Formats: sequence, C-alpha cells, structure tokens
Amino acid sequence: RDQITIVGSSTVFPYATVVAERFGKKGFKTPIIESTGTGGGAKLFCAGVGEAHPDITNASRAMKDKEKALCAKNGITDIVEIIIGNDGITLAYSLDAEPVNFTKEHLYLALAKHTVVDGKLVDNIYKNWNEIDSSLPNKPIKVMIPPGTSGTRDAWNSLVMKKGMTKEAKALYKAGYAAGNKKYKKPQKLYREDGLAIEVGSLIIQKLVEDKDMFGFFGFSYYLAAKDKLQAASIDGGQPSLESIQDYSYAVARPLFFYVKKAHVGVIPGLHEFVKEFTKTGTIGKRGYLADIGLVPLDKA
Repeated sequence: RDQITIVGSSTVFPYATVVAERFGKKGFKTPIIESTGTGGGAKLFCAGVGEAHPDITNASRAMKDKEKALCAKNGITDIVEIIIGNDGITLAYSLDAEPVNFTKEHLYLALAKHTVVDGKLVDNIYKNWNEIDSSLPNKPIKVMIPPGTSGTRDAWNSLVMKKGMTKEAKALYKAGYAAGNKKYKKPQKLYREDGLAIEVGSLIIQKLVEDKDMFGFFGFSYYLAAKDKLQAASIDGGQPSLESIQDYSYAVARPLFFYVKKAHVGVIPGLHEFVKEFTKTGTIGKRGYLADIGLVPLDKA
C-alpha cells in the first residue's frame, strides 16, 4: 500500500482533509480519509496491526481505556497521540430564531432520560424549555443529538451531561446503581428516548432551517461555515469563539486528536512525513492554514 489511510472523527475530518490535499502535492499520493466517528474509527484502527488496517484514527476526545485495551489485544501498543488544536461543541439553530442562553443544567434537564419527580426517577417530563426555567423561551424541546459512538456524544456527556446533572438526580442514580443497575454507574450517558432528543446519524443544517425551534450539534468549523444560516446558543453565558475556545472560558471547549499506528511507519510511504506536515506551526499554529478554516490552535502562552 502506498496511500495513507485515515479514519475517525467527523469533527477532525475537515482538518485532516485539508492537510491531506496539500500533502498530495508534495511527492506522495493524497491520503484516504473516512469520516467514521471517533468510536467507529478507534474500533477500525484497533482491529489489527496489519497494513489492511488504518494508519491513523482521528478523535474528538482522548482514546478510551476500552479502546487501548482492544488495540493491545490485537497487537497495537505503539500509538502516538497528536493533539492538533481545540474545538468548541456548538449548539446551533436557525438565524430566524431569537438568541438564547442555556446553562449546563438546563441542557441536562431537557436531554436527560429522567426527571426527578417527588424523589423518584421517572421518564423525562419536560416538553417545553419554559417549563425547565421560566426565563427560557416558550419553545418545544427538539434536539438532534450526535451519534452514540461519536466523540462529540462522549464529550457532551462529560462536559455537559455530567456537569449539568443535578445533585438530586446523581444521588438517585448512585443508589439505583448500588442496588444493582449497572447502566446507572455512568448516568450522564442516558438520554430521553421519546423523540425529543433524536439521534442524528449538510442535512442537519437543512433540518434546522426547516424548524427554527430545533437545535443541533456542530463542531466549530462546521458552524462557522454555516453562519449565513445558523446561530449558536449561548452556554453558561458564553458564545463559542476563537478566543473563548482557546482559553477554555467556553464551557464546551475540547481538544482534538489523531492517533498514529507506529508499526506502520516504515511500511506505508509518507506516513511520518504526513504527521510532521500536520504538526508544523504553519499548519496547526496561529494563523496556520487550519486556523483559517476554524481550528482553534493550542494556546502557547
């Protein structure tokens, strides 16, 4: 094989694509890149050490212990982690609607599998944002959530669900878990399944345009490209921006990664050279060509 193979995060995908396109003009073939999702990419990367398996998986959250364990089992223990920059998960919606600010708790309450009612966990009873907080708009809850195995789902679970989770809910889940419910050990993973938090799967933008009350998830680069049609909800009083993502004042700032199968260096031509190209200051630094399309570079202060 003489072409580099890259799988993984859809958040990282547009960035790795630009690097690949430039790379293809420097005496190597243009790498092959698939947008498979962080978790789907990790599974593929970790399937085996042979050339039939991907050289690189992109990730919008760190590799998980379960994933490292699979890799190890299939003989991949030499993995290089590269942090390319940052993302801000953006909760976008149609420009035709009013600006809005949701706290992390607001978001948790709307999306959660359960509402605490009379000291008991029951299926989510919130149908309108204004029920959760009278300061929120009278607007039905309609959210398109990322895929279950996506890194964006994982990061939202960690940064929003876990943190927005109420003390009261936490205690009920902990007690249910202690009493034997294994699914309640990590309750931040649990979303309502009554159609108000529908799993997603270009057309997200279209669906948001079609229903101004609907909200959706976007990696920052995708939101920026769509600003002619979409705006961002404030989260904890803050909008996503280069500055707020870079200093992590933005509440859903997050790092972006890719992982390199070291064994394939020296087997697949250009693999190391591609990594060095991606890691150049002119690529991922301030004013680099990835910053020009929305990558928030690592703060170097």
